[PDB]
Amino acid sequence: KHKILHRLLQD
Repeated sequence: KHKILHRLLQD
């Protein structure tokens, strides 16, 4: 889960 959050943090 936390799909959007992970992607934004990964960069």
